[PDB]
Amino acid sequence: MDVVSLDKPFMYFEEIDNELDYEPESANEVAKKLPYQGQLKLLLGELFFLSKLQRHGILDGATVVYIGSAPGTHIRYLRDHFYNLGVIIKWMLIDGRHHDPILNGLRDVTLVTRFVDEEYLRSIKKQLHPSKIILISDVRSPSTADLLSNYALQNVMISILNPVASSLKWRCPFPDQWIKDFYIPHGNKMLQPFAPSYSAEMRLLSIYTGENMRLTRVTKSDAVNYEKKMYYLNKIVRNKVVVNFDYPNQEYDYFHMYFMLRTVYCNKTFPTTKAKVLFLQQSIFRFLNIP
Amino acid sequence: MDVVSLDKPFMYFEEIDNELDYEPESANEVAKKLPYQGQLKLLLGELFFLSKLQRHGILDGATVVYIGSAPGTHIRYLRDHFYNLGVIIKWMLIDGRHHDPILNGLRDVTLVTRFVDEEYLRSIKKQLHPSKIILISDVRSPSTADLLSNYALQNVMISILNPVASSLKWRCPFPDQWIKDFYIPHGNKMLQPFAPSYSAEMRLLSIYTGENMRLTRVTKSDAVNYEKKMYYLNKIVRNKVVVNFDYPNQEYDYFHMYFMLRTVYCNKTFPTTKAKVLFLQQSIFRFLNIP
Ligand SMILES: Nc1ncnc2c1ncn2[C@@H]1O[C@H](CSCC[C@H](N)C(=O)O)[C@@H](O)[C@H]1O
Ligand SMILES: Nc1ncnc2c1ncn2[C@@H]1O[C@H](CSCC[C@H](N)C(=O)O)[C@@H](O)[C@H]1O
Ligand SMILES: Cn1ccc(N)nc1=O
Ligand SMILES: Cn1ccc(N)nc1=O
Repeated sequence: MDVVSLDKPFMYFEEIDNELDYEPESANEVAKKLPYQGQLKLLLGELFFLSKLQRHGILDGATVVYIGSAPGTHIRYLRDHFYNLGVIIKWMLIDGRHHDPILNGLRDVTLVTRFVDEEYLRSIKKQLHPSKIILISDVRSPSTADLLSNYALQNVMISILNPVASSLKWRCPFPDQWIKDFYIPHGNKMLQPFAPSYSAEMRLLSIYTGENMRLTRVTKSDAVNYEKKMYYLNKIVRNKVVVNFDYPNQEYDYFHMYFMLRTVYCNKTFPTTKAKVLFLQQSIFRFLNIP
Repeated sequence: MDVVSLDKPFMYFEEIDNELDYEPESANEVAKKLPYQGQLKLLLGELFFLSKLQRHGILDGATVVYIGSAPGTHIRYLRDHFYNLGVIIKWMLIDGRHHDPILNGLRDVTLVTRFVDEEYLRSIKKQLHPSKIILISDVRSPSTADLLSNYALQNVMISILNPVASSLKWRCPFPDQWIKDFYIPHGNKMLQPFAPSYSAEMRLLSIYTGENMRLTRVTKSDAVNYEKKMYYLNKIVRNKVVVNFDYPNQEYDYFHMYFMLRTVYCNKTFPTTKAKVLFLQQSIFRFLNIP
C-alpha cells in the first residue's frame, strides 16, 4: 500500500513542490473511479469558491451567471445549500444544451438555452443591470486552438459582465501543442480533488477590486511547468494513502476534499470539524447518488 | 493680462483639481500658435518618457518600436540626444506613410513602410527577439469607432510585443459619442504642453514589471470626467501667465515645458536648472525651426 503522513494537502497550484516528466502512457489509464465523479468535482470546487465569497460578504444579493452549466445536476445542491442558509442569490444558467429538470420550477434560478457570444453577453449585462455579478464558467469546445478560443471568450465574459468575482475553467495547453502565448485573468489556481486521474485542469478563482483587471501572460515554458507539476501531483501525490488522516477514507482526494469542506458554512452546529465534514460529504454523496 | 503664481504645473491628469462644462464654441478657436507645434508636442513628451526609462536603467540596449512614426521629424532630435549621451538604442520606425529623409542613413534606425496588423506584430516580435522592447505609439485612423479600434490595436501591440515600457496616444471618447466601455493599460497620464488649444489628448506611460499586464476599464462617466478636467485645464489653466516664473516666457505651457525639460540629462554641466532648460529649449526650437 502507498502510505504517507501529510500536514495539509496542496490546495493551489503554486503549492505543488515537485515535478515529473509526463509519461504519455498515463493517458491510457483509468481516468475515473466514481460514478458522477465529474459532478462531484465541480460541486466541491464551486462550493469552496462560493463559501469564500460568502466569507468576504460578496455573495448575498449577487446574481451568479454560470455559462456552460448544462446538465448542471450538482448546481441544484449548491443552490439549495445557500438558499437554506438564508443567503439571497439569483442563478442564471446559460448553455446551448439542456439542463437537468431538477433545476426547473425554482423562482431563483433562470435557465437559458443559448450558446453565448460577445453580443449576447452585452444584452445580458444590460438586462442584469444593476445587479452584482459572480461569473462561473465551465464552457467546453480539445485542440490548443479550441482552448485558446475558450479562454479568449472567458476573458470577454469578464470584460463585458464586469463581475465582482469569477471561477474559470483552466487547463494550460500542452507544450508539445503550443501555438502562441496568451493572457488569463490573475487568480488563485484552485486544485480539484476527484478530477480525472491525469487531468491537468484547475479552477482560476478571482475577486475584482476597483475598476482594474489584471492579466498574466502564459508561455510555453509555463506550459512545461504546468505539465510537470500536474503530472507529479497526479502520478505520485493523489496516489497516496494519508495514514495520519483519521477519517473513514484516507485516500489523498478525501484528505483534500476534507480541507475544502471544512471552509463550508452549515446551519447545524457540530462538536468538531470532522463531524461537519463527514456530514457535508455524506450529504453530497447521497445527493449525487454516489455510494 | 491673465496673471498668476504657481508652485508647479499639472504634470499628470490626476493632478487637475477642477472642471468646467465643455463649451462647443471652443472648437472654432485657434488650435495652434506655433509652427511645427505638433512635432514640439511629441518631442517634449517622448523626451520626458525616455529620460525616465534612462533614470530606471531600462533604456540602454533597448529597441524602440515606434508605430505611427511618420513623418517623424522630431524623432531625429530624440535619436541624436540619446546617441550623443552614449546610450545604445536601436530605433524601428513603422508607418505606412513616408518618414522625413533626415532619418535616413543611420545604422541605428530602421524605417519600415508598413501599416501594422496583429500578424505583422508577431513577425517583428520574432525578428526583434531577444531584444528588450520599448513601445511608442502615435497611430491615427476621428469617430469613437476609430478611437476604440486604435486603442484595441495598441493593447495588441503590448500583448504581442511584450515591451518593458510603453507610451501610448490617449484621448478618451467624448461622452456625447459614447459607444461602449473598454480597457486601456494602466499607466501615468502625462499631460502635454503645446497640445492644440482644446485638445483632450494625453500620453499613457507604462512600465511593465513581471509577466503581468494590468488594464483599467473606461466608462462614460470617466469620459465625462476627462472632458471637464481637460476643458478646465485648456480654457483656464493653459491661459495663465505664471508671473512668478522668472523665465524668458512666462506662459503656462513654457512653465510646464520647463518641468519636463529639467528631468532631461545633458553632457554639458550647468550652474542651474534654469540654464540647462533654456539650453534644451533653445536647442529644441532651433532644431524644429521654431522662432
Ligand atoms: N458559448 C457557450 N455558451 C454556453 N455554454 C457553452 C458554450 N460553449 C460550450 N458550452 C457548454 O459548455 C458545457 C461543457 S460541460 C459543462 C458541465 C456543467 N458545468 C455541469 O455542471 O454539468 C457544454 O454543456 C457546452 O454546451
Ligand atoms: N496600423 C498602423 N501602423 C502604422 N502606422 C499607422 C497605422 N495606422 C495609422 N498609422 C499612422 O499613424 C500616423 C499618425 S500621425 C503620426 C505623427 C508622427 N508620430 C510624427 O512624429 O510625426 C500616420 O502617419 C498614420 O499613417
Ligand atoms: C495530461 N496530459 C496530456 C497530454 C500531454 N501531452 N501532457 C499531459 O500532461
Ligand atoms: C475637445 N472636445 C471636443 C468635442 C466634445 N464633445 N468635447 C470636447 O471636450
